[PDB]
Amino acid sequence: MDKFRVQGPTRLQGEVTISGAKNAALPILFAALLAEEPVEIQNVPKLKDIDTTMKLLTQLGTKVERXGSVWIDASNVNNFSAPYDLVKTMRASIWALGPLVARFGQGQVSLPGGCAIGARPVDLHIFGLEKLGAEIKLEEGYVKASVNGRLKGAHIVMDKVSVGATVTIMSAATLAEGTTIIENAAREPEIVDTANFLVALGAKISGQGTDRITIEGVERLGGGVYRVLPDRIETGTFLVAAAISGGKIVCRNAQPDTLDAVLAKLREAGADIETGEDWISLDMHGKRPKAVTVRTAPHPAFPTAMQAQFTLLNLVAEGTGVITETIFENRFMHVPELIRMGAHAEIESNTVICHGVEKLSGAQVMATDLRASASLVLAGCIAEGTTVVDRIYHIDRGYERIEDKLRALGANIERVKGE
Amino acid sequence: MDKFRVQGPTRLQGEVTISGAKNAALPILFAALLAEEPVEIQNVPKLKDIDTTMKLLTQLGTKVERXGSVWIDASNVNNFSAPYDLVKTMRASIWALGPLVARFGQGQVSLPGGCAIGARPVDLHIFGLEKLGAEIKLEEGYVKASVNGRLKGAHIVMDKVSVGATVTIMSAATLAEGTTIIENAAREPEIVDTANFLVALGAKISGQGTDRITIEGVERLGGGVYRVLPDRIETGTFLVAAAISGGKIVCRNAQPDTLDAVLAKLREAGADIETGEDWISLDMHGKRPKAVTVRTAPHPAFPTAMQAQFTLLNLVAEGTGVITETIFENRFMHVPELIRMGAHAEIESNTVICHGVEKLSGAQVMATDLRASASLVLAGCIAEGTTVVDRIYHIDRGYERIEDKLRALGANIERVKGE
Amino acid sequence: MDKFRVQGPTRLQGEVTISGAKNAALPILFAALLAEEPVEIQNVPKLKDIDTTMKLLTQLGTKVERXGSVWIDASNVNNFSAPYDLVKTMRASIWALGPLVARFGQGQVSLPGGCAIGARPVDLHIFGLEKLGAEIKLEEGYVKASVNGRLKGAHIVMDKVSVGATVTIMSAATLAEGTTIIENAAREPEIVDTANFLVALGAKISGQGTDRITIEGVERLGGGVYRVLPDRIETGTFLVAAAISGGKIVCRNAQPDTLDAVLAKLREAGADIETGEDWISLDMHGKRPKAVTVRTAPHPAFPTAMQAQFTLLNLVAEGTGVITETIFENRFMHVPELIRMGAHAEIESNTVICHGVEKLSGAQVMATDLRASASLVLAGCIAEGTTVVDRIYHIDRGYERIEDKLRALGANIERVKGE
Amino acid sequence: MDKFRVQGPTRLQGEVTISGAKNAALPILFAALLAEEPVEIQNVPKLKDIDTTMKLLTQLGTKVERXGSVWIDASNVNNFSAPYDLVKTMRASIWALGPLVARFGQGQVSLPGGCAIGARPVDLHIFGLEKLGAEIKLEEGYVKASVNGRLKGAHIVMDKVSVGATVTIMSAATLAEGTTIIENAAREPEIVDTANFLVALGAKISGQGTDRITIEGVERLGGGVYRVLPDRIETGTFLVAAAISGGKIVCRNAQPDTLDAVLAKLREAGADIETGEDWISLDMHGKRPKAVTVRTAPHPAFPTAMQAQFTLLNLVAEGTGVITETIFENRFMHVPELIRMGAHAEIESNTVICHGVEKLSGAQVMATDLRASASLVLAGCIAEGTTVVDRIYHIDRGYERIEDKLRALGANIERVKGE
Ligand SMILES: CC(=O)N[C@H]1[C@@H](OP(=O)(O)OP(=O)(O)OC[C@H]2O[C@@H](n3ccc(=O)[nH]c3=O)[C@H](O)[C@@H]2O)O[C@H](CO)[C@@H](O)[C@@H]1O[C@@](C)(OP(=O)(O)O)C(=O)O
Ligand SMILES: CC(=O)N[C@H]1[C@@H](OP(=O)(O)OP(=O)(O)OC[C@H]2O[C@@H](n3ccc(=O)[nH]c3=O)[C@H](O)[C@@H]2O)O[C@H](CO)[C@@H](O)[C@@H]1O[C@@](C)(OP(=O)(O)O)C(=O)O
Ligand SMILES: CC(=O)N[C@H]1[C@@H](OP(=O)(O)OP(=O)(O)OC[C@H]2O[C@@H](n3ccc(=O)[nH]c3=O)[C@H](O)[C@@H]2O)O[C@H](CO)[C@@H](O)[C@@H]1O[C@@](C)(OP(=O)(O)O)C(=O)O
Ligand SMILES: CC(=O)N[C@H]1[C@@H](OP(=O)(O)OP(=O)(O)OC[C@H]2O[C@@H](n3ccc(=O)[nH]c3=O)[C@H](O)[C@@H]2O)O[C@H](CO)[C@@H](O)[C@@H]1O[C@@](C)(OP(=O)(O)O)C(=O)O
Repeated sequence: MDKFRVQGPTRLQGEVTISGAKNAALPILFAALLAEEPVEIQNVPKLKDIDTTMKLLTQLGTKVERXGSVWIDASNVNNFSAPYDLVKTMRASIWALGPLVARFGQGQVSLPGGCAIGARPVDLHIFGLEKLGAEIKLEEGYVKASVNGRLKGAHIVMDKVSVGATVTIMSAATLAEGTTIIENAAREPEIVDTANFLVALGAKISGQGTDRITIEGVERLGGGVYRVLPDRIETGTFLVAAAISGGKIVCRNAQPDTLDAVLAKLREAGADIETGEDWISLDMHGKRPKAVTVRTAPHPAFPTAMQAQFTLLNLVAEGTGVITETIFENRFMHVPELIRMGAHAEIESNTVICHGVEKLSGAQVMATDLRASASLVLAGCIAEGTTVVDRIYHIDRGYERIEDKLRALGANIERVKGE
Repeated sequence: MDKFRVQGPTRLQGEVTISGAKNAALPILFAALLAEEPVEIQNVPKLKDIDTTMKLLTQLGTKVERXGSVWIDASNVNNFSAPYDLVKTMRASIWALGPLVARFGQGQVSLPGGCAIGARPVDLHIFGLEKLGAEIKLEEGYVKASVNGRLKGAHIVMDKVSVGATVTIMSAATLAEGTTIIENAAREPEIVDTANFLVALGAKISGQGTDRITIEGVERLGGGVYRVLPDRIETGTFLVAAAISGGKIVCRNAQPDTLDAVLAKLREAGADIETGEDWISLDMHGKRPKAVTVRTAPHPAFPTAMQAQFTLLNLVAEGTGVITETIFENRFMHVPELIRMGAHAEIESNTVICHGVEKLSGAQVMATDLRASASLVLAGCIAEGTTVVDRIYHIDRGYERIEDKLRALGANIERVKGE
Repeated sequence: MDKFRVQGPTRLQGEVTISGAKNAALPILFAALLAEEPVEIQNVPKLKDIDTTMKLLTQLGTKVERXGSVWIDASNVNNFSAPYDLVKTMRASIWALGPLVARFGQGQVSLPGGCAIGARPVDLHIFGLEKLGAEIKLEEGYVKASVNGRLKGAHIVMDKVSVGATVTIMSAATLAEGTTIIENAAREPEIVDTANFLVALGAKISGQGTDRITIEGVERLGGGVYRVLPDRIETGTFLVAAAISGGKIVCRNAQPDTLDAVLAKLREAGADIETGEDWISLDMHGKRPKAVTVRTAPHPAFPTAMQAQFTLLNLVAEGTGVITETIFENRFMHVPELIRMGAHAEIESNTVICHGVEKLSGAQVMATDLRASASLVLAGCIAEGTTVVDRIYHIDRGYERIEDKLRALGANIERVKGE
Repeated sequence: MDKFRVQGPTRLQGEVTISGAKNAALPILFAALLAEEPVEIQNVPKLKDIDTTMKLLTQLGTKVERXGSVWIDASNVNNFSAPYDLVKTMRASIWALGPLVARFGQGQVSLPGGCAIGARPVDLHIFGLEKLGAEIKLEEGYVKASVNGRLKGAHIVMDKVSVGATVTIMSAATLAEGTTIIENAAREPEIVDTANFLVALGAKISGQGTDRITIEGVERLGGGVYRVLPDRIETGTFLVAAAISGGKIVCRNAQPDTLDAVLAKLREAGADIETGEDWISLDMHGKRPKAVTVRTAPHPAFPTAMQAQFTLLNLVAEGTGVITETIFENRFMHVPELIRMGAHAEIESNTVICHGVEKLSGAQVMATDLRASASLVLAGCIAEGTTVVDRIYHIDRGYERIEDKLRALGANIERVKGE
């Protein structure tokens, strides 16, 4: 069981180059199941989830190869089932159902169980496919979908904003007969990126980025080359790294317009931020951050994927900061761990009352999820002494070589064998 | 204390002509404070709040008068205060602060206290004006704002979706120096309508209806003629009137695209719905409605202003319906009253578990707010016997002659004076 | 519409004599319906609710007259109904159902609608009576109960702690055939007081004050004399009065053991508290209070009836105080009003985040409920300037001559007419 | 990674003998640290947590051994620290802090991190010890407590009901100087059992089982023999096993008075229940259960440790059942798993809306916690087909030979080796 041994305090500063967005690469890779011709997806980060996705695609009869890019050849797809033992390691595989049924008239994915940060039901995904004409049946833990011929475009109103469901529906609609309209669609940058990828394959889509997406089905999708956009969460994570350590940092290969909420909040915390066409710089000028108030919500509001990181910022900030999480029912698992490091906070329903302290104390903590693990690692960087973050495998799911990037910023970190 | 005596059951059917939107007319009337030339706002409903708004405007030195239209002449505004005894009757008067400060460099509105359905703080309004350069201070219960010279355009990220705050900021920005960008802006139809009104006066706005509104300030705004859009909540209310009484109805002067969520939910309840360019028809074919699940959220999702009405629908529907309110913390006040009429339901935090029953029994109930009062009146229409809805004054705030429109649909309703 | 005009700031200090408990007198007065012989209830406060109760009792055919005591002669009862017009002004009228059905085999009370602080359903009351053998129906807004012969003792497990329901069931069981056991009964001091009153009339009860109350029915109850215990909420209100004004006070005719939670919290806020057999003294030594964290819950925990008052204390305390209300869904109505006076707070679900300030500014505020009104009046006493609390009629419901008592403590207060 | 392979459907019926209470054995075992003479604790279940507790005790310099009983000789404790690697596997080890500091004037336990069902802070434990005079510092992830001489008795008001904190304080107080009074103490049967155990060692305690526990310290505690009471949760689990499979069962070595709430709810579901001095029988008469409504709360109300099991009951019951969890913020982890087996439900905040179905379908599910694992195993027993419950190690933490006991009731179950 790998772990990270971090020695602090160390001011994090310097430069870092942002990798491709994990949450854009994943939906785009599954969307590739729709491509009949050759496809090359560029700037794909090297993450555990990308490996799992490739393993799943390959089992479906896809030809997959990667490096900076991931080359996909769907053409000859002969299997249409996502095994239980595979989706249990990555629920994002639910995104295979849509393309499979839309292109091959059938598909079955193991119904994902609960996740650490929430139950994360997938009802809207199913509701959407059903509205497009698919017939779904649940048996042996497998959501089995089928349709006689092509799906039919439909006017679908989402009764809850879902990034995942928007992707599933939008993807399946590209090969549908007629026009589909998604009301109250998710506006996340990844949705826009997935949309443009589909359009590159020949799909006809408009409205991506707004709460109404219109898709006009076509007979088939070809192939092509598409470069994934920068990972805004990785970017926000490193900007926070500097903000909490009094450092200064410049993120290269960034996309500023995808972080208005985060940048605004960082400025409220006292950061000196400047942006360029493809870079963001943050300088704390050696100052301790000012406590801020946050409320997660669908894009363009403050993203829930940044909440754990900002919880940390508040826990070492000047004043009382309050964070309210409205997307996932169980995303405060990092709090009890940071408290072990000396933080002071109380959880009341879905909001954490933070009472910032001068300095944290190194201690043995346990990563519970992707963003929490990154938060605990950053905590170790600025804490006084040695911190051991157990279960860092979580971090390998969404951060490409974070160990190296952090070290290059002045961190004293070492990955060490488990047990 | 006026009351409504309703005798049922009576199947509501026929036609109704929708009046101008209450929530478009209000923000537009206050926006008129920016106009230097004469203004004519058409299709303005005759509601108690419109009277109060006119009173307030006149009290600021505006020349106001009305019929179907409301004619405004704010060329010589010579007062900049919205008195307590006035805003205590209509919290929407907070919308005067923005235009006053943007055009005259000053303004003071009584800080509104709590409302029945929620505390409804106005912090985002103030936060927005402050970001535009205004200096605000609260003294003696009055929110006093000032700015030397014009306001300056700014990039403002709304850490909460607010219809009111979006209106305040967007309105004040039209006369600001530079460009303003509102991130995570409210996308309600009224916002779009208010934006187009401002544009008609000469303002430069784009993005209305999306989560990013861009305003480029100008030196001054002129005058003109603008027709308010159809009231989608009145429309939804009457469509529900038919859906719960097994009737059929056609709403004239309607705007279908503003009700996707509502129409989708009505179909789920079993309604046969047809739409035209400016009309909507619903036929229940004498059927009892099927219970539905609702989750209120910012537009284009299911509107909280229709929640009470749908609570009623579920309470007389076949099955167990669940309604989750996410906009206002206390908007279930109608529930205890309907229970007096024989309804069955339990309130768990912010959601009501409904157990539909065949029929309701007439009884004495009390209106607690605008939408609840309309719900109780509809309940009386389909309940068995005589229902008395006390304090219907609430209904006069947002429904233009609902008594007449309902009667024309077959309702047995009478307005009883003094208690 | 009476109002209170308060001039501040003024230290509140001196002495006050606590009146009889409003919430002990009420259930005991209704319990008297069980008495076949004369009954004298001593130390009954002069409150609006006591008048309404006497009005209701008299209209049931009871002979009632009062001063310090309330003399009851329920030997004859010619009416077994509590009218809408009457219960709509006091939901506590529901307590008449139990005794009426237990002694006369029948009874009906108008089903109370919603209340300001919560829906306050009365299901457990009905559930309890039904378990004792009563048959209950809801027709035309009235809950009609009946039983052929006596009620039969039963083992009732309350699946929720309810003061009201415990009183209803315990009272009705005294005339039941057999033994009744109430599991998870409310342990409030008033329950104990009501129990001892019944025992004085000849009833056989044990366990009052614990979560298991055992009642052994008897054929009939006689009469007697019983003195109501001190009102712990009035006591807590005056102790808070001193704590927030840096003053000192001694409450006479108090019962310390009924306020462990409150006294503990006041000490946490920095109060110097001393207690005697029947008195409590609190001295702030001119100190500003320290913010505290509160979580309302059934007795002996912190009482929800003290919550509004402690919200005030936190709002003028040094630090960030957090209050969580778990008894009533909407009991933060005082918050928006105090904010008008300069307080700083945010409401997140069922908890208020308070940010204490040095001084409050006088302003026009509106009482929304009993405890809130008292809170707004105390606010006016310590605020800078003139405060006008509209609708103080609310305060007359549960505070006997609060004006006089506050004045005797140094308050500058006066009641004025004119809505 | 051990798993359970279950073949269904199978009616569970017959008899089972209840083991000693896990949650009474644990606090009593730690309480033994106070004993200067050898102690024999009888009827101790063979659970993983008992092993861990013995490991910890031994590691403190205690002589421990077991079979049906666990023999303890803590006469020579020479070590006072609970290590991270140990408490991370069982947070209940926090109960070592109290006795250690009360008897040896010092003690340090690793601050437990978050748990699956909730953050489970331990603040009240620390607050209590501090009130008794201990000085508590937090360093390196270790809560370190110390006191010069003996602790002093104090009047402690628990501003929240906590089983664990009540045990910690009550245990430490036995060796304190003076009298301690715990206000708003937990009333759980285990508290009563732990109290009587301490009294057996010579401690002076009264009030256990009520809101107020009074402890009068003594110089030292001796030794003795104490038999742990029956495990009410195990009992409830098997009663539910019968109730959901139409079977009949008799639990031997049971203690009925500890399950009033559960038995009442089972009757509401339609069970025919009879009780004896030390046994409980439940017969469903082949009847499918009726949906019920539950709201967890402190004893004697419906226990949260039975919530998962009752969620299952509702999911296969006739009707819509609603369960509201008020003790732990994340105890619905079994829901998503049961949904994989065909169950239908929605989670809204802290309550689950259940829509019972005829029969469940076997599938691969994952145990997430102790009670959830038992629920998934019972689900497998009544589901159609083969169910595989992964991670059943969870079940070994609180159920002694559940495999054997279930088999003896007609279950087709088998523990297949890792993987
Ligand atoms: C793969 C991917 O796109 N993941 C990201 C994606 O995930 P997801 O698609 O599940 O989001 P959704 O918008 O659909 O869910 C939002 C809310 O909607 C509910 N929901 C979702 C679908 C549905 O059918 N029904 C439903 O009720 C959720 O249970 C939740 O309460 O959107 C989230 C919100 O912006 C990110 O927070 C997440 O990232 C994380 C946690 O990734 P993870 O899944 O890998 O763990 C992250 O990296 O931070
Ligand atoms: C005047 C008018 O336009 N009113 C409509 C308008 O009202 P409002 O501007 O207050 O909505 P907001 O979007 O700003 O509020 C939404 C949420 O944001 C909070 N909020 C709002 C402003 C702020 O500074 N801070 C803040 O925390 C609210 O307290 C709430 O929790 O938008 C609501 C949502 O779509 C309608 O539900 C409402 O209609 C009602 C209730 O009208 P009412 O105000 O007249 O009573 C209705 O007719 O149903
Ligand atoms: C008359 C009297 O004894 N009133 C006091 C009494 O009132 P009540 O009996 O209604 O309390 P309950 O214990 O029954 O209510 C507690 C919780 O239980 C719910 N509840 C109650 C009864 C029931 O059948 N079902 C049910 O679901 C409530 O709706 C609430 O969510 O107990 C409350 C809690 O300690 C006091 O807060 C209240 O006092 C106030 C507000 O008086 P009020 O009734 O006059 O307005 C107060 O003076 O502060
Ligand atoms: C070891 C043991 O006695 N465990 C049982 C024991 O556990 P615990 O001591 O933690 O209960 P508490 O009463 O103290 O906690 C109740 C509530 O109080 C909070 N709490 C607790 C202590 C504190 O200092 N502060 C605080 O805020 C909790 O975080 C929770 O929100 O009481 C619970 C309630 O009756 C059982 O539900 C639990 O059983 C479970 C989950 O066992 P577990 O601890 O092994 O996981 C079970 O079902 O077996």
